[PDB]
Amino acid sequence: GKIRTKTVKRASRQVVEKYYSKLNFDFYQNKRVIMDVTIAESKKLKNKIAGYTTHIMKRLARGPVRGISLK
Amino acid sequence: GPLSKKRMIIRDGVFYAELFEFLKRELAEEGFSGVSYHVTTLRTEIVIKATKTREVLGVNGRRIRELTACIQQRFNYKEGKLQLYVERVEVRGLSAMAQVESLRFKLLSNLQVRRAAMGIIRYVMESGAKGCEVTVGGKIKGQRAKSMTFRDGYMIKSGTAHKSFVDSACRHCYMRAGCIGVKVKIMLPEPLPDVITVIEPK
Amino acid sequence: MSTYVPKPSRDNVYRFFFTEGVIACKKDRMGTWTGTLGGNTFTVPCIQVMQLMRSLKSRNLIKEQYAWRHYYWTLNDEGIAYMRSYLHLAPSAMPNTQ
Amino acid sequence: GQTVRLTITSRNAKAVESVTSQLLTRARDEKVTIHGPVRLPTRTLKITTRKTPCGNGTNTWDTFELKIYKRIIDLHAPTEQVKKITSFTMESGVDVSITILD
Amino acid sequence: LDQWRSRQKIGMGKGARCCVICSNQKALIRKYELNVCRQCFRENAEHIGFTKLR
RNA sequence: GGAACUUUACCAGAUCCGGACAGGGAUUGACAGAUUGAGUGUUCUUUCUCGAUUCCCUGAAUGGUGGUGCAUGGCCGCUUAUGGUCGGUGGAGUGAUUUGUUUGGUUGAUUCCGUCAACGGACGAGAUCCAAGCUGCCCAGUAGAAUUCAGAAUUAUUCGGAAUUCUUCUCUGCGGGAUUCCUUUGUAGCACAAGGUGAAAUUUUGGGCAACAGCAGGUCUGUGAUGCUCCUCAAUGUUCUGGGCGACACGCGCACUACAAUGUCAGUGAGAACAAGAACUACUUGAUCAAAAGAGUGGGGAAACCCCGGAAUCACAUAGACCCACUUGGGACCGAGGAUUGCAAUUAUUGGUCGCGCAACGAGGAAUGUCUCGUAGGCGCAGCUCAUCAAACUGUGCCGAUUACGUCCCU
Ligand SMILES: [Mg+2]
Ligand SMILES: [Mg+2]
Ligand SMILES: [Mg+2]
Ligand SMILES: [Mg+2]
Ligand SMILES: [Mg+2]
Ligand SMILES: [Mg+2]
Ligand SMILES: [Mg+2]
Ligand code: NA
Ligand code: NA
Ligand code: NA
Ligand SMILES: [Zn+2]
Repeated sequence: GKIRTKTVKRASRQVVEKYYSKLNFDFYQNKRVIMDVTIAESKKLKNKIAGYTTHIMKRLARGPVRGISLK
Repeated sequence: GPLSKKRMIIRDGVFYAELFEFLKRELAEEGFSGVSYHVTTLRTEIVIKATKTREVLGVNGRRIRELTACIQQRFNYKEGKLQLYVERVEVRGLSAMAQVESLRFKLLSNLQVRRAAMGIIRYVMESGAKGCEVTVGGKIKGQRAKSMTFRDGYMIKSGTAHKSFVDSACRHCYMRAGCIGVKVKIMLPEPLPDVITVIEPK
Repeated sequence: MSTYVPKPSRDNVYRFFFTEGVIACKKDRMGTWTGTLGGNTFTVPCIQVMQLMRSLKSRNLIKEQYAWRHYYWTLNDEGIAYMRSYLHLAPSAMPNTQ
Repeated sequence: GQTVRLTITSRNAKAVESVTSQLLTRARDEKVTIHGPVRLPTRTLKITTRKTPCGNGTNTWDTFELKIYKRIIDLHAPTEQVKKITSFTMESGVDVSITILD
Repeated sequence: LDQWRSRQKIGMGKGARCCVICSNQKALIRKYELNVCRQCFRENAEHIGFTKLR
């Protein structure tokens, strides 16, 4: 696709806060991590969630990200 | 020889469709809500589902035996090869087949339409439903037809999975003038197609 | 073709009607209806059977339904007593006894 | 001795796979040689018809489809052994036909 | 008489067969030996087994 | 909705009661003759059976492609293929009513991001489902392949008994795979373009389902869905016979065949897919010591028969014919044999043989439809209707391009 929806972006942000020390900048390891820590009936959706989660992690390595509170 | 596979499947499909139609017209006031059967080597047992099993059974099973003999003659089943049992529906607030018949009962009596439709919605929502909707249309007031809907809760309307999370029913009620048709849609609470939950760690 | 029902075939349907307690007849007027009564596969034309049950119903003696071209006639408690007098018996149908 | 062929056919995909997976476990308990199962090609039944009941507006059609599933298992055991393998309560919609191969 | 219904007794033509539900003789579906009206089929397809998929 | 009877609702005639149920020797059939379209007791004359089943008066009831779709239900079409729709509490206004639901960028998208008298929610979009393309496990005496021994042919390679093994191709229930993933540009968070990886690179491709409101849109010819109406015993009910729905040198919509040489005719080669079949479909062999269409005999069936499915476009170094003309282009109209389906081919049911071809037609005025890649166009094949008939519709495969990847000029 081109543009991600609210369902993807909201869910992909809970993943970052709960599991921040199991993620890195690689899409393929992140997807394997995500499929074990979430429930959903469509593999297409889980692919996009891991796609955006990788994008967030790169931004966090640079500076703070709005709406993400690691605490 | 024997018939082919394409014809055995189709012949066994129009038997269920005629059986459903037959049982629908008899046990309509008693609240018929689906019928299933399973052929074995010894018999052809059939299972009914109603919310008024006492009235379906009849005295010493009189009503069930009159229903037994009707099916035997129509399909030429041999004696001792057919059997029927009646099981009770779990919750009557989650079957639109039974709910629509409660609604028709109020309508065939002197009952206000709004007071009638508010009863069904409140009951099913109290019984544990997830989304409900009632539609009454056709010559409600005056010589012009009209439609009156009543919605409550959440309800999906598109996609393919809407055929598994939603139940529906219909009926035609014979008024003094004209006809009235009422529908009831109930959302039964596999997860939803587009919901994601994240497991809490530790 | 003809609704003239001879008496010997009129009692034969009644005895089957009392014995089994129910009759089903497909609604076609070019055809014949058969019943097994003690091994006798006596047959009546459908139009004659259809005519006999129209008189019973209008006298409030049977209950009737229709579904997918097939009739279903069932006799009432008023009808049960009436058939007892006509046939001179004292049983209780068949899906009534036990 | 003899070879017996079992044919499984139903309109539902899950029911077919549940019965056949049962027969293999029961057959292996009796220590019977097995040839199969084989997944025969599925036939698709199609009927297409117009939606309107009066013939007006745009000409719109809908297509109704049916699927039929089929499996076969060849055993190596006399009649009595087979009479015990398949004696269970299969769910509705599925049928099993016994054939003695030449 | 003897001529009453003599043409229908032939049982050959488009006036012979009837819908197994409607008892109507217009636009029947004889594929796979169904004998159902086009309208009746769309109202009973689910019970028979056919489902709209594509 | 491809109507020979039926379908049939229309026209000319003859029947039956299919008016239940109640109130106050009945009656049903029949030989011969006449009436009649009728070797139809329809009615008449003459008799003869059958036996309370129905007959005659009334009320009532039943029936009716009879009526109103502007009395209704249900279903379908369109508005509308777009991105729309709506609460609660709160702020503003005497009020109808407003905010949220805007202004900027982005997206097919009220899709996302920042700003903000709002904040919270819901449906629609997305997600979900089906099919195609790549791949894992399982699997075959209803799919196949390789190898070794017997056989047979040409002068190593070919063809058609016994064996072993084995899944590259075929079959399919659940899985895997693609996510703007990686690099760079324009850059001023959301994203875009080119390239990489790759079977597949942007909603991957093609479909299905689709909100809220409305139309006096269509249907009472589907239905044992109906209000209200109409007729109701030589009847608008029902059956039978005959005719019509097919009539015309008129007009209009949508198709098929052509106007030829990038061709027509006569040979020869290689070579699909989806389907359907009584449980009717179809092979082989006769007919054949002489047209075709036909007839007739034995057998075989549902990944096992049909079937190694011998389609047509297409190809040919075929040393074949024709040569620019209304001509071997085109095949309308008409004549005379003969066979097949059916109870019944006279308004041709359809197919095959010879003849007619002197019927327009030589590329089509003003106007006008659809279309962006296995697509347009071209080519055949199945299913449906079906006893017989596809210039139609619903699907499948085969050969396979030109142009643009833009804009708001017309709508
Ligand atoms: Mg015709
Ligand atoms: Mg006629
Ligand atoms: Mg009618
Ligand atoms: Mg209207
Ligand atoms: Mg307010
Ligand atoms: Mg050519
Ligand atoms: Mg047509
Ligand atoms: Na507004
Ligand atoms: Na109108
Ligand atoms: Na146009
Ligand atoms: Zn019908």
